[PDB]
Amino acid sequence: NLYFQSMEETEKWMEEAMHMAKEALENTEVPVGCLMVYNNEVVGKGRNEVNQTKNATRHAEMVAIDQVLDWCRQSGKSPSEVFEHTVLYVTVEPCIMCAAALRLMKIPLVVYGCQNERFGGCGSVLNIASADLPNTGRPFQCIPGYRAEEAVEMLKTFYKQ
Amino acid sequence: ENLYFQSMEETEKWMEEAMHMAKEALENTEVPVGCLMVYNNEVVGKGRNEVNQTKNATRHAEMVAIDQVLDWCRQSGKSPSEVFEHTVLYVTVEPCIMCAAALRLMKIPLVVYGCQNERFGGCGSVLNIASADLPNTGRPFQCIPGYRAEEAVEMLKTFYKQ
Ligand SMILES: [Zn+2]
Ligand SMILES: [Zn+2]
Repeated sequence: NLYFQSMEETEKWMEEAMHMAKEALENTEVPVGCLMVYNNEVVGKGRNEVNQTKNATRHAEMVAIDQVLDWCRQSGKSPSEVFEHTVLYVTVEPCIMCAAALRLMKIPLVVYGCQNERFGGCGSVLNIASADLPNTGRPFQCIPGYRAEEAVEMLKTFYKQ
Repeated sequence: ENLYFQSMEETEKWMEEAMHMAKEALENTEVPVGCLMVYNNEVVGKGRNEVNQTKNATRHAEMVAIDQVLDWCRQSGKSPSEVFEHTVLYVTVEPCIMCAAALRLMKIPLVVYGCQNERFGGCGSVLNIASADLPNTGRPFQCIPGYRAEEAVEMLKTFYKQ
């Protein structure tokens, strides 16, 4: 019997992701913060660590997935069991790489802020999220736009440097 | 600063090794994809699919290899951008949309691959991320498909009967 996050709890999670975006901005990373909630527990967090780590794959979303995998390791739960019922709260539309990754992990729902004009994979440049692809992952659902103005303002100021 | 370029025979050599790795993947109940990454005439990363062993849907052969190259960098003192930007990837199956997006972001300049990826190919089959006009996200890269495609598709086909 799993627990479903209400609207106010969502706004609350997206608030915490924004604070993480602010932290990333200040560490000279792309301002992207994200959270993964399962059964009313925060099961993965992540900021962009591309500059720190010097590894271009390490977007907020990827850092999160590892934390959740670590979570499963320690709870004894299986990843399929967990990811299939997990909600992602991210500051920016997941890019094509992350969107293709989230399909493969089968996260059903993603709540994001602003559009990813450069490389966004939920409609901006491609819609991998809804792609009719039979034998690869599952499609997922998006609720875009939550505090987009702020998110995009961070993104913009970051792209000057 | 004088970097070494792998020849045709040397490419054929690395693809044979990627083929053996794909065999090992098959026999471990993994999607049969093996790959190598070569920098300045050195094997700087290897990888097979580990999705089942690891139970993480993103650990495609290419992602295993990238982690290994990053590990090689740590120990060689060389920077990731200086290495990946001159690394050739040798793979059994066309990189998927996820991996192709990654390879753009890592800025690997050349992928040599085997058979097509009909379900999730990102070099032309389903989408062509490799050659996409995307100004401020990674670099586009080049592909040499088809090296021993027949055997590569034969392995994949045999694998999809489970
Ligand atoms: Zn991303
Ligand atoms: Zn792949």
